[PDB]
Amino acid sequence: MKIAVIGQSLFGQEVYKELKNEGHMIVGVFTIPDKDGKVDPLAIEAEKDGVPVFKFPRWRLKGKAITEVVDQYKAVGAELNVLPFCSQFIPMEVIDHPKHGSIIYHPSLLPRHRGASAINWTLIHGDKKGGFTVFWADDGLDTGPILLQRECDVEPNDNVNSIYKRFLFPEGVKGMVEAVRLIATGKAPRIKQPEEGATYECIQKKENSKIDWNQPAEAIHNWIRGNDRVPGAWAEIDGKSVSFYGSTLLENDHFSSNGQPLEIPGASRAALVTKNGLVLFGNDGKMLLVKNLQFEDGKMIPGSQYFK
Repeated sequence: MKIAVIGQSLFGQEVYKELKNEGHMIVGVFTIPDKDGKVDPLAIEAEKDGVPVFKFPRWRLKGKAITEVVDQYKAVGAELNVLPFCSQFIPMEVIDHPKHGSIIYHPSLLPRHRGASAINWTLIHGDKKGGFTVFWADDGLDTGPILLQRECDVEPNDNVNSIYKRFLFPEGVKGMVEAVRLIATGKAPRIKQPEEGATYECIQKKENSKIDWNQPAEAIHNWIRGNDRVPGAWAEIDGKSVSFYGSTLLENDHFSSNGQPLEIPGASRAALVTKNGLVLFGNDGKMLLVKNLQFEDGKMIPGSQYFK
């Protein structure tokens, strides 16, 4: 069938490629502008294939849909919109335009974790199960009826990147293809999302990913891994903002106290720079180990080398 892809990133690129190779006519690709030496991966791939590529900075202005962008969208005549990681607000005029409406990939077990940082909050809350949902867009925020869903186990030391790469990305592409297949054969369902279990969490930016040290080590570990790599959990250390990556909870080594004491403002207790990384303490006195640190200038550095 005729499909418009509205999204961005590698995931968008992969969904576009698999849908095209399934035999679907991609009539248009709607993604983000270059910024600015960098073209979005979905834009690159579609352009290679001679598919119309649109780079709208925005779809609406002062709450109202922008007519130019809506008409340009409608010109390609999609019978279905597919939205893999759309970071822009898409007007319901576009959403409802095609024959089959629009479907959206969302990396949580809806109705849990509605909102654009679902993966982060899956880990921040320490969920044991995670996964993705493909759902039909309605006017709400990730509230639309479910087409399909897929589950995976969350690992104790999963960060955003690892759960994404192990399951959410590759199984997500497969799930998007299967969903379009179900729509094409005419048997895709619409399961109204249940009320119970529904949550929303805020979008994770640098501005709101600052570490609260007054928590158990397990909560701090979850916060750090739940923002690793993006946007990066951070705290102040000796004057400057430092991001923490590659966390794991520890057991019983004592501690080995062979490490070098590192004062961290607000921390329950001074940290330890050890040969294996930065040992941090929660308010329960329990430890986590951070592998890497990054400073204001994106300079990444192993935790073990803070002083060295």
